[PDB]
Amino acid sequence: DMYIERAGDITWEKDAEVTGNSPRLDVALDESGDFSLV
Amino acid sequence: ETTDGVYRVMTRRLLGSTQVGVGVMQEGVFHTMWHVTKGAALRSGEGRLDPYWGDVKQDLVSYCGPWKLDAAWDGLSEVQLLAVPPGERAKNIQTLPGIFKTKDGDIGAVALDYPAGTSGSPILDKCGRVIGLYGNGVVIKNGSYVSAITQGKRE
Repeated sequence: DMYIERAGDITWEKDAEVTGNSPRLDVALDESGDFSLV
Repeated sequence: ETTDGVYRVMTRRLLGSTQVGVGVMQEGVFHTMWHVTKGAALRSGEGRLDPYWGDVKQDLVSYCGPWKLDAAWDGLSEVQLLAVPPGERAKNIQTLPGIFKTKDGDIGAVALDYPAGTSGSPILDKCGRVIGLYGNGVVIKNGSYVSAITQGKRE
């Protein structure tokens, strides 16, 4: 069986580290909910 | 406890305590991704949370009520992924999301790589609104992970 435990508040932080690119990808979504690249 | 905030989803069926995913509690409804829980019921200390709505293709599921998260990416501003990795603390990660281009429209996508136990962590806009969940995406040519910004429908 699964259970949940709190991890923190839902809040935006101004001292947040900024990372990650912004790629634009053509994908296809199947009936099971899995994404695939085209 | 049904307090608003972000929660880890843990299981004991395997070795030790293992984090299968992450979820969001808002307005008494717990929002996570389908592949995290596979629609199973959840325990919150002494209480129990039963699924209310779910969709496998959307990779979303809600507990104890309807999907409440209705904010969306304005498209332009950068967002923050409140990643709750397994065995690690929640930390906000600011990023400018990309675009998943499908036949049924465009959806934002953040190019951030985290353990699979981070599935379901919320993605926020500048106002603190949950604009989507993290954990459903693809692996690109160099092999890093890019997750869609998966948001449900209120009402």
